[PDB]
Amino acid sequence: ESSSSHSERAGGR
Amino acid sequence: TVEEANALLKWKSTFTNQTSSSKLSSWVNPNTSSFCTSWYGVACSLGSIIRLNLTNTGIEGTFEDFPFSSLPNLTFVDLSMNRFSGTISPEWGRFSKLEYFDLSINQLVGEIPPELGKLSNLDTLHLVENKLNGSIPSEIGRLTKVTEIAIYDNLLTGPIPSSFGNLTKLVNLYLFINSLSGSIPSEIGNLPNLRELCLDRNNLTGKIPSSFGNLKNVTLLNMFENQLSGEIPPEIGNMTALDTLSLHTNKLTGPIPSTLGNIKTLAVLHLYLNQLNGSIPPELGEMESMIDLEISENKLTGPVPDSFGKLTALEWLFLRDNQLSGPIPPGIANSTELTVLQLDTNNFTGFLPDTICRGGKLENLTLDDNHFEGPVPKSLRDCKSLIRVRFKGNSFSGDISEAFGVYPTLNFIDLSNNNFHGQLSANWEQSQKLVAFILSNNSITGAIPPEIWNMTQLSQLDLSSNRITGELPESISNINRISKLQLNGNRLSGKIPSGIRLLTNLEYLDLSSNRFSFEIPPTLNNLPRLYYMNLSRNDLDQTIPEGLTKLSQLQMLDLSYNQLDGEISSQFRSLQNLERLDLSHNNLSGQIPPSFKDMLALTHVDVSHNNLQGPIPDNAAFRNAPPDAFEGNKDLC
Amino acid sequence: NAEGDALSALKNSLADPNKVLQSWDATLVTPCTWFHVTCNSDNSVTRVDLGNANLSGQLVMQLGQLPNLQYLELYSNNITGTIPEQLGNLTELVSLDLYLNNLSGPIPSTLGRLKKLRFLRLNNNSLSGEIPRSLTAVLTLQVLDLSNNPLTGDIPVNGSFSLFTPISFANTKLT
Ligand SMILES: *[C@@H]1O[C@H](CO[C@@H]2O[C@@H](C)[C@@H](O)[C@@H](O)[C@@H]2O)[C@@H](O[C@@H]2O[C@H](CO)[C@@H](O)[C@H](O)[C@H]2NC(C)=O)[C@H](O[C@@H]2O[C@@H](C)[C@@H](O)[C@@H](O)[C@@H]2O)[C@H]1NC(C)=O
Ligand SMILES: *[C@@H]1O[C@H](CO)[C@@H](O[C@@H]2O[C@H](CO)[C@@H](O[C@@H]3O[C@H](CO)[C@@H](O)[C@H](O)[C@@H]3O)[C@H](O)[C@H]2NC(C)=O)[C@H](O)[C@H]1NC(C)=O
Ligand SMILES: *[C@@H]1O[C@H](CO[C@@H]2O[C@@H](C)[C@@H](O)[C@@H](O)[C@@H]2O)[C@@H](O[C@@H]2O[C@H](CO)[C@@H](O)[C@H](O)[C@H]2NC(C)=O)[C@H](O)[C@H]1NC(C)=O
Ligand SMILES: *[C@@H]1O[C@H](CO)[C@@H](O[C@@H]2O[C@H](CO)[C@@H](O)[C@H](O)[C@H]2NC(C)=O)[C@H](O)[C@H]1NC(C)=O
Ligand SMILES: *[C@@H]1O[C@H](CO)[C@@H](O[C@@H]2O[C@H](CO)[C@@H](O)[C@H](O)[C@H]2NC(C)=O)[C@H](O)[C@H]1NC(C)=O
Ligand SMILES: *[C@@H]1O[C@H](CO)[C@@H](O[C@@H]2O[C@H](CO)[C@@H](O)[C@H](O)[C@H]2NC(C)=O)[C@H](O)[C@H]1NC(C)=O
Ligand SMILES: *[C@@H]1O[C@H](CO)[C@@H](O[C@@H]2O[C@H](CO)[C@@H](O)[C@H](O)[C@H]2NC(C)=O)[C@H](O)[C@H]1NC(C)=O
Ligand SMILES: *[C@@H]1O[C@H](CO)[C@@H](O)[C@H](O)[C@H]1NC(C)=O
Ligand SMILES: *[C@@H]1O[C@H](CO)[C@@H](O)[C@H](O)[C@H]1NC(C)=O
Ligand SMILES: *[C@@H]1O[C@H](CO)[C@@H](O)[C@H](O)[C@H]1NC(C)=O
Repeated sequence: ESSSSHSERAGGR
Repeated sequence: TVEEANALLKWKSTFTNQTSSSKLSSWVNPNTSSFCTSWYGVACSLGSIIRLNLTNTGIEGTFEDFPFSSLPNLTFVDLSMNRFSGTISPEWGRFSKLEYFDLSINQLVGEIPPELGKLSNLDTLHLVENKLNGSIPSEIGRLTKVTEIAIYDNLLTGPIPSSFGNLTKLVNLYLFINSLSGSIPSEIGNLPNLRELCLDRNNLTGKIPSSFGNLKNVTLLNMFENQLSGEIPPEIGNMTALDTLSLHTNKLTGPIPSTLGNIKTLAVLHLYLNQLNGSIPPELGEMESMIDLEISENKLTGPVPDSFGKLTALEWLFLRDNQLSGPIPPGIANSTELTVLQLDTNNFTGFLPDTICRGGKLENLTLDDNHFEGPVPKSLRDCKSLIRVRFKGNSFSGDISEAFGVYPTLNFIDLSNNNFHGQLSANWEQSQKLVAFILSNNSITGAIPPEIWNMTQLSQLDLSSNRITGELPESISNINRISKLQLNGNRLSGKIPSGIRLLTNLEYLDLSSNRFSFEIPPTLNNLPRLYYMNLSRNDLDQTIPEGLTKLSQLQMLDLSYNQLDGEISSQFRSLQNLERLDLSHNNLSGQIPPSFKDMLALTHVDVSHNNLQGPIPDNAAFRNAPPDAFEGNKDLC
Repeated sequence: NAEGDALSALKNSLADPNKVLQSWDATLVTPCTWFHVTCNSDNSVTRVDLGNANLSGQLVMQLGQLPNLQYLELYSNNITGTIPEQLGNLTELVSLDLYLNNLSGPIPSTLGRLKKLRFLRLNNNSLSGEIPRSLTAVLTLQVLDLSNNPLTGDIPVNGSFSLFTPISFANTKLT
């Protein structure tokens, strides 16, 4: 299969 | 056909743990009168098999007895989502007409043979979600007709072959979950048709090739979670088709390139978790399409440019954990689609802008550990869409009941370490989804609104270090979902309500430094999760109830600075997990029960300033006790 | 962060009918604002108070990613599975309370690296095996309890276990 990679959002307080 | 079918039938014989319900039951007759029409997963041309589609067939075996010599005309091979184990034979490169090669999601190990490079007609190569180790052969660069190469989720090592520049037709390069090393080949920047480059989650060192400015067709550049270093090349701005740029979790240094403004299509920029320094370029306000802007966890300095007001479609602005300073420009919250505004761990000053929740869609606002001052803007009071609010560690001012409105979707709020005055409004009860109300170290006066207890969903309540007056009602039982109750350091008076008995999920109780005045509830014997209880600096005026010893799970229990009298019940020996005990500054009489020698968990004791007598029992805690732990008693031997 | 992702691994391997782990929001920088989790001034997790939470599931080897974790309270639940030897990576450590569960398998010999350990209670479980010699080298173990468990072998008094009472080894089928 194939798919892109998703840059996951940064953290948070 | 007959030679092909019989060879496939021989390969099928290799398969292990195969059930009679398998789809390969159709492989019975080797004659073309059933091979090319009724055999599952095969399709022919001019009577010869050109197509082998066995995705998700549950086959378990190896490619060791695969009929390489018997299947010349194979052009489509998809053997993904099966239980094939072993290596990728160099014979795979013998399929001259092969165009599609998919061995993804398997149990393959070993290296990728360079013979795959002589698959001149190959268009797509899928070797995904396997455990192939080694370096990518330089000979892969021979696949001039390839358009997509996906080898991610593997154990690949070594550098990316610089011969990949020869893959001019490549549009999609997916190699992310791997251990590729060394610098990125500059030739990669010269792929004309490349659209998606995903080199993230690797061990890539070195600078980002300045040649990347030539990729005018690339829309996605994922290279996060690497060891990239140097500065972001300013030629990246020439990547005018870029939609999503992610270099987060790297070792990049230097300032943000001002040339990022030229990319008018950029909607997602993730630069966080790096070492970029300097000031934010005012040209970042010109990134018209920007939706998700994240530059957190860096060493940026200086003020935020007022040009950020031109970001009319911004939704996430992540600037937290930096060294920015100065006032907040009103243009930061100009966006009506802003939903998350994270600014904690910074050196900002001044007031909040009145545009704070202009669009009425702000969800998460974060301002911890800064030097903000002044009141809360009227736009924030009426902003009903708040979810997480964090004002901690500032110098905010104003009447707490006049500052905040109602928030039906509020979940977490922390206004600690500020200068809010006034009494608590009963509006907080309408925040029926609130689970953490934390307002410690402020100047709030008055009493606790009775409606606060009708907030059944509260799990943590912290009003400590304030000037709250009044007494806790027996309605305190209404919040039984609570586990942290911090009401210490206040002017709460009256007796401690017996309704604390029914808060069974309670873990941490702090009622100390208050004016509670009557005896401890003798009904407090049903807190199976309480490991902390501080009741110090109060006016409780009778003997310690025996029901306290029935809470097995205490670790710390402070009853100091009180008017407690009577004898220390020997049943405290039941507290097998007790580590700390402070009964100082009381009028307790009698002898310290010698059964305290059997409390092995106890480490710290303080019995000073009391009216006890007799020799102390011998345990680890009493031995290491300093002379202060026995001061002001009557006849302690 | 690292500690928060580690605790997030636990959150996904446990069934939570009582919504106890609800506050465990993975998208936060640290898990220090979560309930039942307490941190020190460095924002390192030092306590996990999950006793009597009706949590069913299996333990997770990511539990060894909490260097400063001092108190681990998973007692009184329906947790199944084995004890992952990776909890020996908890350099600073005081209390392991896993009693009153349905755990099985042996007792990992890696717990002998937790030289700061004071209290270890694993009673009322389905544990089987023999007590490692390594547990005698901690020298700080004060309270020990392996009752109501089908172990085998003799009670190892190697020095440290000399101070303990047969109540610690009752109903153990040791000798
Ligand atoms: C790539 O990995 C091959 C497989 O090694 C094992 O694969 C899994 C089954 C898993 O157990 C993993 O942990 C193992 O590492 C290596 O081939 C194997 O090597 C071992 C000895 O290390 C040998 O006993 C096996 O017979 C052999 N099998 C096969 C099919 O070749 C590869 O060879 C290694 O590479 C050498 C340069 C050297 O590092 C040596 O350790 C191995 O022979 C691995 N290739 C690499 C690492 O380049
Ligand atoms: C702003 O508010 C908070 C900041 O933490 C975020 O809300 C939380 O988002 C997480 C991740 O989506 C939610 O967890 C998810 O829940 C679903 C089930 O509903 C589950 O399938 C996922 O695996 C994950 O557990 C969490 O529920 C949610 N909490 C609340 C109360 O909102 C929110 O994402 C932030 N919004 C942003 C970043 O814009
Ligand atoms: C705290 O709430 C209780 C009851 O909870 C709510 O009661 C209604 C107002 C309604 O919102 C329900 O969905 C909730 O369960 C209040 O006590 C009740 O008040 C109503 C008045 O409408 C009265 O008819 C009932 O007899 C009262 N008692 C009970 C047991 O229902 C109470 O007044 C609230 N406290 C404060 C300070 O507002
Ligand atoms: C299937 O494979 C056979 C064997 O290679 C092909 O037969 C050859 O076809 C080429 C031209 O395509 C001829 O030059 C050879 O002389 C043929 N050899 C034999 C032994 O017949 C056949 O053409 C292939 N069929 C398809 C549809 O690709
Ligand atoms: C190979 O087989 C797979 C499944 O056996 C086919 O995948 C299907 O493709 C169609 C059209 O793209 C989709 O509508 C289905 O949802 C797919 N099913 C899946 C993914 O399970 C695939 O098309 C086949 N390929 C060839 C060339 O025959
Ligand atoms: C913040 O608010 C608006 C952005 O919507 C800007 O003010 C004007 O908004 C209208 C919207 O119809 C535009 O047509 C104008 O061009 C905007 N003014 C200018 C001078 O461009 C405002 O400039 C934004 N930025 C701030 C206040 O710093
Ligand atoms: C319970 O809370 C009180 C405060 O209400 C704590 O008292 C502190 O004791 C230390 C030790 O000398 C002093 O340095 C602090 O100044 C005291 N605080 C105040 C506000 O006076 C007490 O330590 C707490 N008990 C436990 C077990 O945590
Ligand atoms: C982008 O790809 C198209 C494909 O037809 C090509 O024509 C065009 O020249 C390319 N432009 C670049 C190099 O960005
Ligand atoms: C790429 O950006 C640089 C700015 O650093 C600029 O000088 C150059 O002209 C750009 N490339 C082209 C082809 O214009
Ligand atoms: C808040 O806490 C700080 C230090 O924690 C201390 O100055 C005092 O207790 C409080 N200060 C103010 C201004 O509320």
